[PDB]
Amino acid sequence: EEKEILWNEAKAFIAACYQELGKAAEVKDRLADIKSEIDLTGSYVHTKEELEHGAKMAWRNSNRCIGRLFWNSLNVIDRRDVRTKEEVRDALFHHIETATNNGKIRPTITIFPPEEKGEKQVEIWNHQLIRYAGYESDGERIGDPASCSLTAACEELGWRGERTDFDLLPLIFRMKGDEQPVWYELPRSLVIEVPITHPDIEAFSDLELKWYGVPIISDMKLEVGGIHYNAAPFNGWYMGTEIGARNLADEKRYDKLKKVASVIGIAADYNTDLWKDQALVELNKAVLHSYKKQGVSIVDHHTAASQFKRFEEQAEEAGRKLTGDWTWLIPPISPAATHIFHRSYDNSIVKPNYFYQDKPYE
Amino acid sequence: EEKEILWNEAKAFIAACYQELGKAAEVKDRLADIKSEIDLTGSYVHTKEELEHGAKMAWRNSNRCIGRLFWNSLNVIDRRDVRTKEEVRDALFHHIETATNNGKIRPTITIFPPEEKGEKQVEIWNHQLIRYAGYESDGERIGDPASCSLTAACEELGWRGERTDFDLLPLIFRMKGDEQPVWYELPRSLVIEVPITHPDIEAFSDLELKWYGVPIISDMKLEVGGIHYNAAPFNGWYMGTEIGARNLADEKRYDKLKKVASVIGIAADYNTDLWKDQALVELNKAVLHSYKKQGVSIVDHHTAASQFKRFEEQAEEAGRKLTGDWTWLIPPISPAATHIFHRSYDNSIVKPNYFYQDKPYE
Ligand code: HEM
Ligand code: HEM
Ligand SMILES: Cc1cc(N)nc(CCCCCO[C@H]2CNC[C@H]2Cc2cc(C)cc(N)n2)c1
Ligand SMILES: Cc1cc(N)nc(CCCCCO[C@H]2CNC[C@H]2Cc2cc(C)cc(N)n2)c1
Ligand SMILES: C[C@H](O)[C@H](O)[C@H]1CNc2nc(N)[nH]c(=O)c2N1
Ligand SMILES: C[C@H](O)[C@H](O)[C@H]1CNc2nc(N)[nH]c(=O)c2N1
Ligand SMILES: [Cl-]
Ligand SMILES: [Cl-]
Repeated sequence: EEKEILWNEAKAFIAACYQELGKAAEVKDRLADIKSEIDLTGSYVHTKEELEHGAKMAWRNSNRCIGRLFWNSLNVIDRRDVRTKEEVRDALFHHIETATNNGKIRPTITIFPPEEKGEKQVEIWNHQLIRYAGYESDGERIGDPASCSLTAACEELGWRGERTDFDLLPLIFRMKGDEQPVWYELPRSLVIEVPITHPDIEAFSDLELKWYGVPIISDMKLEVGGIHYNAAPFNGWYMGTEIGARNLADEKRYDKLKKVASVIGIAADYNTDLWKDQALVELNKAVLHSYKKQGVSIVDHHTAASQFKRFEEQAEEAGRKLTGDWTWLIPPISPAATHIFHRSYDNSIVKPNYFYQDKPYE
Repeated sequence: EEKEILWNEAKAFIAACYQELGKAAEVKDRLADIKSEIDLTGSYVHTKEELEHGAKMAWRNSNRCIGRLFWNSLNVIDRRDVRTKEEVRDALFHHIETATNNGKIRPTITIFPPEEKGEKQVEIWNHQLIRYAGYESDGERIGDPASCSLTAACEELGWRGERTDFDLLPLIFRMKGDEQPVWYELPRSLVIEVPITHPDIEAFSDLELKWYGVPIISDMKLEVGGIHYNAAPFNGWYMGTEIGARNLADEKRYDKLKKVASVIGIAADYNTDLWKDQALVELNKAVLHSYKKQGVSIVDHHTAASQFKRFEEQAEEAGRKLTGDWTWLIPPISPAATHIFHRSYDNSIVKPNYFYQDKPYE
């Protein structure tokens, strides 16, 4: 059934992909070659055109993503040729550099060799390529609590964090055949960070907040035509609310709202004063202002939602069904001020797509 | 099958209701009487205890409602005895007066005779007992656009609005047997309104905003044990966001955000300034402040969510499954700052409950 699962997905993908590429006539012949290769090898190999378009379709099908308007301009890097951990590291270093692009972020995905017998060739441990470490012991919380388990795993492997609130985690990944992953410190010259200041409130810098420039998801599986690319890190630029309303604001993350309240000079004593809402707004203004000032790409949730409306319109104009997860698409701030809040979305899974997979640690 | 639908719902309801009331032993006998009455009369009649508890269960089961902690203190008024339009009017007038309670709002439901053969005895046309009229003609929008169709229906029937932005709609309802509904102007001495001022910003009063004190939903059907109470208006007190983030803020309602932006002295030119978010917050602070100052009950979304958490805890402690609609339970402002945002809810329909029904007009 597994090989049958493969061939069925291949048939569906090649048909769709080639139709979109105006290569419909070449489907019959290509499917034959694939059919044979599966019979002989137990799998098949994507052409570079299929791989690139597959990765683009996969972004297009990501129900939780508000930024899908730009699916067709995804920059795809084909690293199916890597065999060594040095090559994997260098490819990850390169992805960070080219995606960052001096602040003018390029949505990029780097694609590593796919699973074979469900057997990974490269197993990435990071959730994102750039993220801050987290610590908890003896009442003291330091850094990003969402990073606590990975951080402790890294520190098993001989890495030691400086225990600032913003330690950059090393890259950590395991090669097929090795029992233990390896880790490499990120070159700081590769990592753009943005200090959070406020356009009007000078004391905001007293909070000494910052965030990294580029979110590069490295823990999802890209599935294209029955082929499982478990190692395929991808990035966009941030929507401000991800940083201001969640990473910095959540009680189980950096939990900064009371401190924000204090520096903007409002009491944090009464629910009816809406101090949390006010703090959220100013913190989010600060995030957008700070990124813009440093020349690092970012989008506000209003512009993003307007782009998403265009994505919806394009979909219908092209005759593609639109799928979406309403619960993730709405921004965590002023959701009812976007059109997304006022309609519904079909949450069906369409492939190609990006999927969660089990962590290799804890 | 219809009578069978009735008996099945009756069996389920009486069992559950009596179990909760510690009247389990009396189920067998009561179900017999009901079984007979259905055979003979084509329906059955609730005892006052069943009716009251049914209405309370129905609130408890309302998946979209954040304010369910107080389900068991619902004030139930039994008006199954009304036969005339004067009695219906007087009962509606009374509901407004006793629910308002000089600003100290009492969650109340008044229950009118139920449908018979699916035939209504009393057909209420209002969406809420107190609501503002809406007009649209020749480019000019006046009042609440959500009221446009009902307003035009009222004006067919000989009513004429003053065409301020806050005309109180008359009560409008039809009696079984009459071809046309009747309407009655609301006595203004019965209707508490709150002028919207801001605690810090004196110019906010220049907007000349107000809202009514008590939301009294009059267009839903209460269903209890297979009995359809189509006319059963109910009220709570407002959560501020309903007024500040929707009624006054929505583009398709009062659309006040630009005016709010101007009076609080911020530009409304750039998405990245988050002026809509800031305007939303100040408008919502104003709403809470204004209601509190006038001694009219209201709750902020933070306190409401804290109460809902207690509702969740009570449910589990009492062994009842909890049902909820995540998409309605999250507040439209700072949703991720409430616990609701961070969990999921089962959206199953449990009866008794309140249901939408078709409008009698347009
Ligand atoms: C170009 C800028 C982009 C923006 C502004 C953007 C925005 C977002 C946002 C706000 C989320 C919600 C995540 C959260 O709530 O934590 C999201 C989720 C997601 N985005 Fe995008 N995105 C972008 C590019 C991309 C790219 C390039 C891909 C992949 C090729 C992608 C795939 C996804 C996926 C798979 C999710 C769901 C992740 C999960 O379930 O954990 N997005 N996006
Ligand atoms: C005591 C104060 C109450 C508060 C603060 C409250 C709060 C809310 C809120 C915020 C909503 C969402 C409505 C919207 O988004 O427009 C809602 C919906 C609802 N509430 Fe409550 N509520 C209260 C009392 C009641 C009572 C007394 C009942 C009935 C006995 C009730 C039944 C419902 C129902 C049925 C809905 C959904 C209405 C619909 O689908 O249109 N609530 N409530
Ligand atoms: C590509 C991209 C662009 C952009 N602007 N923003 C993003 C954000 C990606 C969000 C992924 C992080 O999600 C975490 C934090 N909220 C829920 C949780 C979801 C999750 C769980 C697991 C097990 C893995 C995973 N990758 N993601 C990604
Ligand atoms: C009892 C109560 C207390 C409280 N604090 N708030 C409420 C608000 C009730 C909301 C009902 C109004 O809902 C309208 C506006 N948003 C969606 C729409 C839903 C709707 C549609 C229809 C056809 C009928 C109806 N009653 N409700 C009710
Ligand atoms: C139908 C569509 O999901 C719509 O935007 C919903 C979303 N959640 C909501 N939540 C509440 N409380 N009230 C509403 O009117 C709506 N509207
Ligand atoms: C799982 C639960 O619904 C949770 O609160 C969701 C809600 N919507 C979300 N939406 C976004 N964009 N990101 C998230 O992490 C979540 N979390
Ligand atoms: Cl992030
Ligand atoms: Cl309302």
